[PDB]
Amino acid sequence: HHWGYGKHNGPEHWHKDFPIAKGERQSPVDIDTHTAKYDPSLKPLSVSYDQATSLRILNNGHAFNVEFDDSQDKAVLKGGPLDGTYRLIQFHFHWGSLDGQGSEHTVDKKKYAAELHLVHWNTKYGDFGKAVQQPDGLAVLGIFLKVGSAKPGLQKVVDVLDSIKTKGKSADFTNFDPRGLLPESLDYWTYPGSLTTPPLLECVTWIVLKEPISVSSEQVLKFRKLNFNGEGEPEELMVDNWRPAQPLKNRQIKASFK
Ligand SMILES: NS(=O)(=O)c1ccc(NC(=O)Nc2cccc([N+](=O)[O-])c2)cc1
Ligand SMILES: [Zn+2]
Repeated sequence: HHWGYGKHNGPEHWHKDFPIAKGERQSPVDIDTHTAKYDPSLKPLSVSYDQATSLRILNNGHAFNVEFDDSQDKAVLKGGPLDGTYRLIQFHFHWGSLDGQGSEHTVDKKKYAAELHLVHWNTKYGDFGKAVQQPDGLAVLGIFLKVGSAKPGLQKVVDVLDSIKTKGKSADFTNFDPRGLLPESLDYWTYPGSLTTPPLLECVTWIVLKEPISVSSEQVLKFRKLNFNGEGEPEELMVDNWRPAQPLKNRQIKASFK
């Protein structure tokens, strides 16, 4: 509630409340494409979202989350580097004030305009709160966004943002199909990392897709009209809610493709 993305509470301050900010497996990272190792034993990713049940969209003061019913195996991620079944609980984005920045992961130091995170937790741990305490508790599928053509599957999200302008606002958001947010290819890089916001827990297997999706200038402009603040507090536009790349330290990024 103290932390954020401003000059006085931004990523460079987080370590004072959350010392794991300087830990051994922090995210995001830069993905050096020439140094990533193809790993022929990585299985294809299995994204099974056909029974997904979205419930609600919420402005939480740092981003907006579209939440799903995760009380049964309705939308799950399996395969790739993962063992077992991971259930979709929410997705959200990080984005910039300018098209030239906004993603958390970078690719050969390149920043994308935004980055989508589809967050899943390992069902062997029973619930999300237990999963985040485990080194293999979460799998987050990260997808880069660049500005170009509109993404039709994103539009329903863009159109509800006026109803959740400020922190703490939520709206019903049922029957949304997250398959409309995926690129054509599921080729990916993978490495062990962390949540990219406090509490920065080191519980995530990151799976970052090689192929970005394109969204229109009008779509990302609507992201930038959201507010970090609550209604009746001074207006601060919700932009640049991304953490910069952290040191790779003792990790190797693996690639599913060559
Ligand atoms: N930026 S990220 O590393 O992908 C990230 C992913 C997940 C979280 N945390 C949550 O999803 N927390 C949470 C906790 C309770 C309930 C729900 N939810 O219903 O969406 C979500 C923080 C950062
Ligand atoms: Zn995120």
